Amino acid sequence: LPQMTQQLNSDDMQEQLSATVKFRQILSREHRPPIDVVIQAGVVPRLVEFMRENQPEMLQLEAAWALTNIASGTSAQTKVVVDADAVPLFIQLLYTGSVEVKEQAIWALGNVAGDSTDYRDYVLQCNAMEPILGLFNSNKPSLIRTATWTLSNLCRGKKPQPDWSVVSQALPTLAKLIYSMDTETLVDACWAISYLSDGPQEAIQAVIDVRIPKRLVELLSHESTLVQTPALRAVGNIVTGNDLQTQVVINAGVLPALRLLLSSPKENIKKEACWTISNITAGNTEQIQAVIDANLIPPLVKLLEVAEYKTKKEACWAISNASSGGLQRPDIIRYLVSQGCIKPLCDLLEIADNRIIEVTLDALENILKMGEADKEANENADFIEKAGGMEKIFNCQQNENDKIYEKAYKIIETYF
Amino acid sequence: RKHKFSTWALPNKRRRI
Repeated sequence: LPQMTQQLNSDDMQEQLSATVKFRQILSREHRPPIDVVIQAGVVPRLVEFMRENQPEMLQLEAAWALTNIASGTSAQTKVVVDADAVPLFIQLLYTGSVEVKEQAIWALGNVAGDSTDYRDYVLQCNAMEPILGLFNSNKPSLIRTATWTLSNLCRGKKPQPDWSVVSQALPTLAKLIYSMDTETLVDACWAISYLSDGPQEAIQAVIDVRIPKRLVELLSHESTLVQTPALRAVGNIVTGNDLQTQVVINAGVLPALRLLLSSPKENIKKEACWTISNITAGNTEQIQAVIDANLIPPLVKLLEVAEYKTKKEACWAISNASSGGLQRPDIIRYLVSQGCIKPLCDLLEIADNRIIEVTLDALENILKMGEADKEANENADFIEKAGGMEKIFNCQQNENDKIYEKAYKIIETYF
Repeated sequence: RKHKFSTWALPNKRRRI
């Protein structure tokens, strides 16, 4: 290393390139990259020098490569590269470089952005977005694959979110990228969209306006779960918006897709499928009817009764939200009770958290109010007692939280 | 009403090997 360092600080350029390559190789060792002994050599600012304009492009390439891997280490190691002011030069290389240098520069920026929200935002206020978006006019798959990964890191992270006015500029590009034949490009593109769609209704509308949702629904049937997971997440984020925005996803045919996803070998996919459905049944009566027509209730009921708890929660939300459509259209409740939803709802009261208990109690009251209305014109109350639920609801009066008590109290007093 | 079912910043880095 001491000879490599001296060789690097030469002014012989042959030698500078020779030393940089040697530094690159050791930082590219297949196991245990000696990043900190390289940092301790104090060669990082020198490597950044090799990336400036007017350097031989082979030297820029090898330097950017070495700095890329140093930045791929711990946060402290990434900090050394950032504090050496390498980021503005990385971005400069996105203009002046070749496809090989540009892929290297965007790779480095990906590691910097992928460190923390601070460095993510830092890359963005260094005005990196515009030259980055310009890269996607390339005919190089690997350049676009790497740039998409970097782009996803820029859209990633909450507390705080990235500057929306900046990252939203990527939406037309991301809209095209989800039509890619390259799987790795496809995956990171969907993750980026899932991040961007995770926000206010203004953010969701932006995703809708660039006509992303329909392609997302298509990608739900992709063979790889690596594609399905961020796609389902993005779709699930969109339907957290208002009824109009949700209807866009419905018109895109998400309901038959979600039925397929309910039988996924991945538990987390089944959970987020339930979660997506629940935010659709949270909409108007017509949208609840659409869920029912799509034959989604029977697998939801079974998941409510057998699945893992984290999945049960979302299935509960779906059935409970659907029951709210019961006051306006009582046949919704009749169908829900007919599909045996009462007992799995009741059984949940003894194990669930206070929020789900509250969700469950609202479902049970809706069923009761309807069953009560189907009297002046209680079956459901009888079904609930036989379900062992009357006991469970009574026990909820022993809950420390007031809104659950008040709720359970009125339910018991009104219908029992 | 709608709902979301954790703000964790795992490092997302790739070394060139």
